[PDB]
Amino acid sequence: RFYNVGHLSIQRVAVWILEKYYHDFPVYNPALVIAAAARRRDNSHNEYYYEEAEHERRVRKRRARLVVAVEEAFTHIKRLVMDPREAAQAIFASMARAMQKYLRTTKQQPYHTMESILQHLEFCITHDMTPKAFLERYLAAGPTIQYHKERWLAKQWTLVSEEPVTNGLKDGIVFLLKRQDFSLVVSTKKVPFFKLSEEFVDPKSHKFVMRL
Amino acid sequence: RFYNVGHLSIQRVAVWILEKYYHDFPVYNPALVIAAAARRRDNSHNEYYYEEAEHERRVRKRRARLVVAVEEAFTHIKRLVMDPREAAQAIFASMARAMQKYLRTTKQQPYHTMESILQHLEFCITHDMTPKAFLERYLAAGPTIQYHKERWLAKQWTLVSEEPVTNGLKDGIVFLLKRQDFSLVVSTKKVPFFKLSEEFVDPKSHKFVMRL
Repeated sequence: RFYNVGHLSIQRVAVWILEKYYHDFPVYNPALVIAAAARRRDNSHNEYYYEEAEHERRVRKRRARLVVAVEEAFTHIKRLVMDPREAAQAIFASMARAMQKYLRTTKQQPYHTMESILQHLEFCITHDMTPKAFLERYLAAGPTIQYHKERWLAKQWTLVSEEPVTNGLKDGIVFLLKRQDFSLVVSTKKVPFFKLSEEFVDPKSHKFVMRL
Repeated sequence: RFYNVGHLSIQRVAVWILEKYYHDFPVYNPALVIAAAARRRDNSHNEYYYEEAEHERRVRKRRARLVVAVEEAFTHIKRLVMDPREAAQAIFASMARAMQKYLRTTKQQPYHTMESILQHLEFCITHDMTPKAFLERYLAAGPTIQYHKERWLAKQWTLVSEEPVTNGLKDGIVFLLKRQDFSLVVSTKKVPFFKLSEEFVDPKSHKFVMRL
């Protein structure tokens, strides 16, 4: 993601980018002579292409199964005795398998526990949220803050900067925001000086003709 | 191919099968712990499937290009001065590239020389044969006698028989008809004894009702 930022020090910029990260980027899912060798590889079976197509196809199939399952599940209850928690638990049975299989095919097992899915079912059916407003949480990757607090690890960011971090940004400052697994590479580019000119066009001067 | 044959000796049966071969089978185109290893292979990328699909797709594409090219080529002349040979040579230019590329993608280069294709163009345009009646020779593999006489090699058949070849056929006689490259395995099975029974049905006795 690209951002615009004013005159902040590199550490304040780091905190700013972290405040942006937990809702901008998708959540980090870790589960997701020489020229002659390159030429030999390029002239081989494009295995990655067909594996990607097959994976996208089976993800679409599991997504369709999940959409149908969640539509049926939410049709298995009416708004009107039974509490929203009991209703979520009663409609989760008709969708637990499809939900689990879609979370497995998209590598989303540790993000969504049965307890969190029940809490979110209760949330949705409490707030008149349709099956699609329920599945918006599970179909896409979603950003970090959407998940459990043990996956945020906000107290474990490291600011790796070639320049001292108390000095503000300038054109070309690159710095890392490292966690245990990934890192945020931040490259700075000064917003260029703009020279606007004013041109006047008469709104009546627009006159068109037939051909081409 | 399966055939029915009467009481012939194995060598006469061999000659009979050879007389059938040159117009029945397609022409021979040569250009066309352990269980753990099998399990490891079966759980790998199905490379042959996607290569076969890609080959069939590019063969269909070259076939479409060739159909269009031959339609245009035959439209480049009228029946009504110019001889059929000169007309074949004049319409071969607008289709030579597509014909060559289709013969390359289907591994049919040595079967069809430019001279034979010109002779067959002359033949077709002489006999009012449409572009599809022209392409029937080139789109499919076609049997052996359809080609040049140097690819028949009828004087180079070897009769490999476990039994003496002067004795007639019986149930289970297997024999080979070997050429330099391939071989015709011939397995004999006696046509079984049939016991017909006669049942009479009244053509007026057919009476039907509504449900199921």
